[PDB]
Amino acid sequence: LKESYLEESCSTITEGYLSVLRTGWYTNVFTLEVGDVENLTCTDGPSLIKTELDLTKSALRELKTVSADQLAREEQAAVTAGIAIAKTIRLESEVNAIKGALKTTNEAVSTLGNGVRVLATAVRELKEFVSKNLTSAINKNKCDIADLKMAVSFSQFNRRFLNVVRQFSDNAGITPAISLDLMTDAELARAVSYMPTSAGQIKLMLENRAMVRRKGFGILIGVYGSSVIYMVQLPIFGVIDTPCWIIKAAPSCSCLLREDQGWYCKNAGSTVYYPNDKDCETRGDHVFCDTAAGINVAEQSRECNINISTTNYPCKVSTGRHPISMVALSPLGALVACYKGVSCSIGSNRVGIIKQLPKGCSYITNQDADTVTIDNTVYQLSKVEGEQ
Amino acid sequence: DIQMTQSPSTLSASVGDRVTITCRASQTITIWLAWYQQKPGKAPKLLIYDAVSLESGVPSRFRGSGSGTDFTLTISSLQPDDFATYYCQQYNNYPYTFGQGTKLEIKRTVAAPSVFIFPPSDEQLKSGTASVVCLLNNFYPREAKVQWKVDNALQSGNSQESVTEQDSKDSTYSLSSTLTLSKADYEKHKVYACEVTHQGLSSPVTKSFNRG
Amino acid sequence: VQLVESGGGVVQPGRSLRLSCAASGFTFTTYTMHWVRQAPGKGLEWVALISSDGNNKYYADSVKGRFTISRDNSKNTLYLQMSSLRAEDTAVYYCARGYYSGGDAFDVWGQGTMVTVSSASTKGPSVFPLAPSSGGTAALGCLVKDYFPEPVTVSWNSGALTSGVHTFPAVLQSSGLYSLSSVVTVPSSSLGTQTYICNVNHKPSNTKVDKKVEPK
Repeated sequence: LKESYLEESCSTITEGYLSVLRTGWYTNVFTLEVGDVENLTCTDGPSLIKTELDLTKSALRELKTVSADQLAREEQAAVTAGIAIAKTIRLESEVNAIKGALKTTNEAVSTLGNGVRVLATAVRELKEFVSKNLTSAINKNKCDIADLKMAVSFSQFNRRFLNVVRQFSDNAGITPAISLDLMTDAELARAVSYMPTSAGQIKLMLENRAMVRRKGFGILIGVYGSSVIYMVQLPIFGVIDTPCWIIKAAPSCSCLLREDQGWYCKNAGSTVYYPNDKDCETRGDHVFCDTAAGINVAEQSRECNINISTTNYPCKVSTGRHPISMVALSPLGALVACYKGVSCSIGSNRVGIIKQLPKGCSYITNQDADTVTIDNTVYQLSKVEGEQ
Repeated sequence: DIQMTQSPSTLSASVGDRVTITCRASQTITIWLAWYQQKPGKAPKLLIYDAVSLESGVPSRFRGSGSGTDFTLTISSLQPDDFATYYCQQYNNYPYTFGQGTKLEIKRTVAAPSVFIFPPSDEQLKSGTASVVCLLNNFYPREAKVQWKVDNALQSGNSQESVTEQDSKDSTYSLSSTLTLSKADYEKHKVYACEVTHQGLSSPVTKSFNRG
Repeated sequence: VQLVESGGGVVQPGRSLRLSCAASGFTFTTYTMHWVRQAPGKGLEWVALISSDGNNKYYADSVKGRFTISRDNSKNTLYLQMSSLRAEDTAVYYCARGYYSGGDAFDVWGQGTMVTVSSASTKGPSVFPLAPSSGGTAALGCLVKDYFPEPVTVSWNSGALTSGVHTFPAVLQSSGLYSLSSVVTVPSSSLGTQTYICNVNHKPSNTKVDKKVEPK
């Protein structure tokens, strides 16, 4: 990457970044089949299988609760549009049409009555064990069975389900991310594939599943007999490898600081601005930005990087009366504003101070620095381009 | 880096108790966290990945809870196996950082240390170095402060301490302070005192010896 | 289903050392692998990761520039090439497996192998008696000073006397040498009647010695 400092304005510009723009949401509806547990009873007394059966029955009882708690949250940013999706799939019609679509195959595309298409996935392993292997030997209504191997298989097969309940119970129906028990690695792989974009975008998302899980989330539909229904909204990064640049600034004092700080990515030649820090997130030299939280700015805005006194675009630099000393760290360096008259020093991690800095603005690189210190507070240099 | 702050550093509880250790990240780490159980001399054992998800083989007494920056780990019924050191770890981004650790000690009723002082051996004196040993035996809890005073004059930086692991039966600790100087330096002052303060003592207890 | 580390030992500062980690029981080629180290007494510290294929390797700022992680999926082995070793790098080094793609929780660890970067060289311990002091019972012991490296093994009456024994963890002094004390509490009515001998052993030094501790 190239990072160049602007003596005027006391800002920086790190160019050479490559976009990964979240342009849409893919919807993956899951059916976690449990296998009609509550029809099985434990009359043998205390037993290991009886502990595991109560755990599963207590789990969906609590899951039926958490759905009930957040349906009552209806009074009347991408999640608020995502529960609207969850509204249409919660009906008994869609659930049945979804379960019917998955009777034959473990995964298929189901066309919703609302004119949309979601991916339907079936995780049957729990119900398959509860019906074929479990309910056969416990059919006596006595759980103190001889095969201890069955109780340990019960613990292994129901773990994914128990964790999903814990996941939805703690976050009250909507997780902040796609976890390993919401979707496995393989289930994630099939979903991103099914997305409507080309091979390059599929390749990058498959190489960066951790960003897919990060920006994706999940909503709980509810229990329908022995079927935990929940939807997972996966991000669709439909535009990649476009130019991006970050311009972070310190107050230059005589006193002004640059208000159009933050991330900028081009999409189809139209430059777009990401003011908030959580809109964009970086992995190496790639910038994952939220398209929805984006502001289309005119391309004349790159004039703030040659001379701000250019009346082709109002660069909207802001002014303050009381000068404030600050340090805004950039990815490939640091800009230190030291206008109040304090001791300001560049340092290293095993040599100590390298040079004392003057009163004002001065840009530093990691090539000849590792820290920057004012007073007793020290700022460790790093590539925190994810900082605003 | 993301700084992982665990609390408390030490937690003392008994069998059957519920126990909550909290982890705190300097930045938001969504739900990417892990809780490890490490026993002395053994590799860490993963307990719960993500925020709340349980690993295969982990008992159900272990519970996770957290989103963003503040996470907890609650052991609902302490078994004798559960007493170890617990760590949290973020994996939001590299470098992957761990917490300070939380030592889950068993609680027992307070015991004051039995203090003993040991003059430097004659063989060690013939070699030219004099190390005086102070011994705090079977006390609870581990918090203890040992100060050396030579000729009623306090010493600093010339001693180093060492602590046992919690006894399997006593559930107590023992501590050993070893003040070290040369024979020539040893032979210019007469009283050598070991001042001990610990919450099992009403007042600091001092144990000393006059050489000769 | 196990990982096994190898290559740890004692070296001088500035030297080099190669740790290897043998993987078995799982599809090693699929998993992203890590090295995590723990200094004596201290907590855990991740150092390096390497992806399933090897295109992406990352290191902590401490070992960055000196250590190099590599893998050979053909022999199911993980490597770490340590150069410019300082005394801070003294630690137990575990290789660990990443849980899932993007989720680097460590679900499988190895035994760990001990690496000791110290400028001192092999030397046996000087054993000095801790003559009994006291009431009701009495305390004695053996100070085992100035040895390198760890460990020493202290017995009492050749393993016959075990109750009340407290062998403290070693402390490495400013000298760069380890030193400990091993104490025991005995009844007083028996100090003259019963004899007490500590049997120290330091295998890197082959310093096998017994010293009888007596009332002064």
